[PDB]
Amino acid sequence: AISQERKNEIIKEYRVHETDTGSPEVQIAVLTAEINAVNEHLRTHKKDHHSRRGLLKMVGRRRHLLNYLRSKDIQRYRELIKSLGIRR
Amino acid sequence: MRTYEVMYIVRPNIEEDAKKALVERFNGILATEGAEVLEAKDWGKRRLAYEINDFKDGFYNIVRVKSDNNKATDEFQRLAKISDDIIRYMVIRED
Amino acid sequence: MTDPIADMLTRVRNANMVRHEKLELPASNIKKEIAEILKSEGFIKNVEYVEDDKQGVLRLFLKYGQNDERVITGLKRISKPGLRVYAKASEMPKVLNGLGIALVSTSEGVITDKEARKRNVGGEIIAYVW
RNA sequence: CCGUCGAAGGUGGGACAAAUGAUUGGGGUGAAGUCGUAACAAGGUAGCCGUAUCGGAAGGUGCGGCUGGAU
RNA sequence: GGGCGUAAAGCGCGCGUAGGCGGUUUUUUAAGUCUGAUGUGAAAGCCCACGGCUCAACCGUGGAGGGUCAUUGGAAACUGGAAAACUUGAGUGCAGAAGAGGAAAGUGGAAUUCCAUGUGUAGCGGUGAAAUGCGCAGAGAUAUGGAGGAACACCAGUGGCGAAGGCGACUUUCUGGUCUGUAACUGACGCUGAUGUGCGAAAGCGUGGGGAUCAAACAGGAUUAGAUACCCUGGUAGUCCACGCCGUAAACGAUGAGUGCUAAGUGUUAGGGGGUGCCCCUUAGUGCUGCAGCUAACGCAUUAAGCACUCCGCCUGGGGAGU
RNA sequence: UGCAUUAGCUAGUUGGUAAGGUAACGGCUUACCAAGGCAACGAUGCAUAGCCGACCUGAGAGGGUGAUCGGCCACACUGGA
Repeated sequence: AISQERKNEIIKEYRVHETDTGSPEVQIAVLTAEINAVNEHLRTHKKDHHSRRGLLKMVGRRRHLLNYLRSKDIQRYRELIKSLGIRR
Repeated sequence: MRTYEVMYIVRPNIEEDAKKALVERFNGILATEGAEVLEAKDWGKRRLAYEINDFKDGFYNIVRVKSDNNKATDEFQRLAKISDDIIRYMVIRED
Repeated sequence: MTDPIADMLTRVRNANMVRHEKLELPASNIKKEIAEILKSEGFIKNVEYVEDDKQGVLRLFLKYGQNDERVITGLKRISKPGLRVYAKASEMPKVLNGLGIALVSTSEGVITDKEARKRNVGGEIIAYVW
């Protein structure tokens, strides 16, 4: 999808001083952008069915990260919804 | 992932106005859904070591185009065969 | 790890068949006295003390005879996760009337079956590693 | 006196049941009286799956499949 | 007291979350294993005894007596669900080579038919024994030539195969995409898988077009104590292209399913190092090579059904019944 | 009790408070109140049976679980006020 330095501005401004990836709020944000980044490739490539399930698996792994966000995060749960473009 | 080095040559007799619209279409199929290129150039008056189709000149505009969707070096190859706009191109798969 | 003593039961048994003096059972937080509960008699011989770091690996130090004679004729699993075999004041078993030590833990930590009926409790013996 | 509700009934169409004739089938039967190797070895055509077909009982000239072929 | 193979057992369904269930280090505030209010603790209840009827029904013991009615409030480094963190082995496939994911093809020249005019008149379609075909008022044979088809012999390879699925008279398209030695990039590990799109040789489906050396049937030719068969033949259909669509298989050789390890490899099409291909190259897309242990046996083992990782799962009256 | 040879059901379904009067609050009606919501807990259909204290039972692991004889729950040609 987006290049390492072409989508590192989101992490840096949303992560703590560490300059690295793997954070639950960083992974969810970097995965949501990937879906929107591969959204243009989901149009033309609609005849194929070996990548449509791939996004579902990506959302499935994101569920676990979102499950920890519903644990004890109230202000950190709406921070990745009012800033980006999603539901809830 | 799959980088491509396209070195296409334009016709020796083409107006700059049409040349701008000619490179616009080539760059449009190269910088489609993300450019991710290195640096663009614009070679002018020069002589080629090898001769192809016994021409007189030929404008140059070879630019590195790294891709991951593998759709930048697609139409380009077909453009330098069907239509009479490109003569000598390139198809390097080296990173 | 899905089963606590998963490799533990597939180690000593396999080491008692191929005659393995030193064993390498993945030590855990309760995989210490559960694999050395027969240190009183001689079934699993004995060991100095589980020495490693944050659940690394624990040995069993098995011993055999002159022509490699195994005292244990294959060890099977009985008290595992899920079900609970709590022996209360119902009925305590008996065979040779005292010999080795088993799995009877209450509030005294790791005790033998000699006073098992005296305490009238039957739990699972466990211990931490280092 | 206007009214309020009630059983009960005429029954409305349907389902439901049971015989009845005519039927269309089962599930064997009257024991090779009706015809025949309908298949298995190297089974006058060497072996065998779904099918257009498909018989008083018995299959194959098509349709794609088969070594499960011997000296 | 059931298999994940002959038994009682291969979902062809390759692409997907039924919350049934599939390592994530450390780490948590106490889901938890064994202690705690006990008075009550009774009973056509097995009452520890308790009453005799000879063969029958002769009934008091609530504390004993269980058939009570102390089992933590509790000791967290831990079924499926993990924040700080890096890794290659897999992601596109990081560098590879044959794939051109794919040639339908005009000038084309080689044909069963008429005829210009020829292997041009016995030449061919032509039989387990069994060939039918080419005027009777006027009649084929193809070295050719004035013709080809569904146009095309060789580059179509134990190819890359990504799902049952490998391309042309050279020839062009990169179309997700799958792989062995290698990790550039964040980091985090399941069920041939609930979306089995109902994909799915085959006759039938959107056969546009289709029927020609031909070829079921049909003229037939043939036996011996037995064969309209089949064989071949003039001879309709029968086989053919984009255009909702089209579905059983020897999809599984009757043979689908996450294991490894106590012999070596790991080929294929042809591409690769340690550095010269002499020592190395674990192995996968693919062909799999037997030994510990099972299975009643048969048989699974560098890709067991021993034993540590998923839902599944099949035999139930033989039957009847696939009706 | 299950249906494969049926796979769904409640709408004042789900909760709101006020006209009364009985062993009682009162979605009883009271003013008004939702969309596919309820429901898998097959609610909603059936099956229909008087319920229990009991006697055989695998050796125990499994499994049965009512003739007795008493409690209760019924019924009194058929309904109805």
